[PDB]
Amino acid sequence: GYMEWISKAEEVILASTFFHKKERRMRFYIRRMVKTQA
Amino acid sequence: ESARREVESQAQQQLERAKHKPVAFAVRTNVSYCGVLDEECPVQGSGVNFEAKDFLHIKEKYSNDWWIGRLVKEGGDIAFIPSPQRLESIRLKQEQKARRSGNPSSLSDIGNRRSPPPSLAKQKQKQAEHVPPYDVVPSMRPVVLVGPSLKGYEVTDMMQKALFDFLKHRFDGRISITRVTADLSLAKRSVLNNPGKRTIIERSSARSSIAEVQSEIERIFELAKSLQLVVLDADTINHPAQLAKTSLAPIIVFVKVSSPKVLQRLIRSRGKSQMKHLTVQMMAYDKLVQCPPESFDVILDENQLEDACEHLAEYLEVYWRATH
Amino acid sequence: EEEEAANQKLALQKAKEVAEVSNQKPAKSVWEQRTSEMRKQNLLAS
Amino acid sequence: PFFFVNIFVALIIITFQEQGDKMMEEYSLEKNERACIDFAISAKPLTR
Amino acid sequence: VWAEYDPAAWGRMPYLDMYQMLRHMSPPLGLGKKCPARVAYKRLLRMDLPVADDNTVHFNSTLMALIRTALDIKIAKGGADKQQMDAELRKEMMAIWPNLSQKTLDLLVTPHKSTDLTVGKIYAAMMIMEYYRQSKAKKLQAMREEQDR
Repeated sequence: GYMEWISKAEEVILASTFFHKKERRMRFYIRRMVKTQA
Repeated sequence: ESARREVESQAQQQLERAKHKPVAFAVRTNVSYCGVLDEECPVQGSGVNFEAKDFLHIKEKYSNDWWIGRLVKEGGDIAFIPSPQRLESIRLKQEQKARRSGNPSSLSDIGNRRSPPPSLAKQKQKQAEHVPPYDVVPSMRPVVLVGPSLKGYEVTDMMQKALFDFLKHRFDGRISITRVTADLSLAKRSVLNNPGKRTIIERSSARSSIAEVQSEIERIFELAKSLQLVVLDADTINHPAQLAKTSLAPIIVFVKVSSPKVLQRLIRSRGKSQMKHLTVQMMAYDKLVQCPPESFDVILDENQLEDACEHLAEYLEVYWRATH
Repeated sequence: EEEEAANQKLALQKAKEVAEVSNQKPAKSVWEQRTSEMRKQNLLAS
Repeated sequence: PFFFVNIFVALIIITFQEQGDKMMEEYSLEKNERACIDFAISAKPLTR
Repeated sequence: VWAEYDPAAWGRMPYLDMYQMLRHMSPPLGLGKKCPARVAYKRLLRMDLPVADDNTVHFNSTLMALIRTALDIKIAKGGADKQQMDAELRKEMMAIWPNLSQKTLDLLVTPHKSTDLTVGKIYAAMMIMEYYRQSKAKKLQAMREEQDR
């Protein structure tokens, strides 16, 4: 329970990794899709 | 008498017209006194039977002896609250019904030592502390969340960040979040009249950090008068009593892990960086745990985020409907 | 039973927070009933 | 044959329910105190 | 064992045979050969059953208490509790089976009669005094060497 709590908050903090800020977000985006029931 | 009835009707008309007006400010009490049983109130049957650790909301102006207030209880109607001078008078009235109050004891000593009451027997003395019956507090309670072990570290930071997000999202448009990097534990009211009033004095406290800490104390007050809920993102306070003697007296939200065993492995998940600092992160936990639960206002002792998320949610609308 | 007991305790704690404004499971089984008794008798003797 | 079948045998043993007998927690004693006292209810010395 | 100590199976056995019976049988049903005599007397008081003036102990009544002592079936702390557990236990057995005859039910567990001496009372004559009897020799001793000294 606590691991998922901090994990969601860590993604809240997130908002060539420096130029591709999206590159961190695709890692975040497909992280979302993996969790999805679909 | 027609005079008492006329001022009775005038008070009711004033109350009826003031039912829909903004609140002026709020007070904090420290004595269990009932304002419904006192016969000196302007209106009988509309008093306040409030105990200690209770909040009062004054809106309009009546006189120097009584005031119109409202309670933070849901459904609490408009009542009358004593003035701070009135309670000091009635406090002297509480202790005068006894057989003796000054130096002369009644141990079979009548007619020998009359002992007229000196300045010691009045409220002039006992001024070493002399705590006022009323304390100035924000009308709206700020909310401070105490982390599991220590703020400013990863485990606590995400442990706080998720709750901060939900406060932003669910209650958007009615809650404002303020973060203070400065300290807040040096909030004292009975130290001196004005320690370090100006920055050009070159005093020890003039150039110290007490200047901005005192300046941030009232910053909360304006946010409270705006009725929009506010929190305290203080990175220095990690224990409930550290900010309990001040005038903030805020809502303390306790998030805690059930056992120290899970917390240790919870820190392990962050990485080797927290492994350097782990040892003192456990001593800060049990010291906060050994504090009696009654000190905190709410406890989040559960592991599920959503179930904990609604736990703080349902406690907040009750605060909104309490004062509306 | 731990989850049920914790929920009842949490709901009780919820009352203090709001205090400012305020099928059938078969009865164990022959194995469970005997196993519980041996636990008591062994522990009672200790 | 060796492992799953003995789970079937074990699972039935552990989950077997009582033969009727109504509810059987209303009475406080239950347990084995019944069988000893039941014997004491109906007993006779072996006539020599 | 009861068949031999009462060879005719009268249903009544004088109590002098009973203590020897408890010695013969091992715990938890009987006292056992190596049981302490005073500890053995403790269980005898735990029986708390009326003593017949013919020295006899009922077969059904005696078997009941031995079970109760071993299994600790609501063994009372004493005093008013014993007055209540006998009222209680008889109701459980009545609750479990109403088919049992009331007279037979009172036969297994006698209705409380403080007039009738308990099984403990005859044995309490020995155990309490034997603790004093050894002390009685020491009591006369305690002054005796003091008198010589």
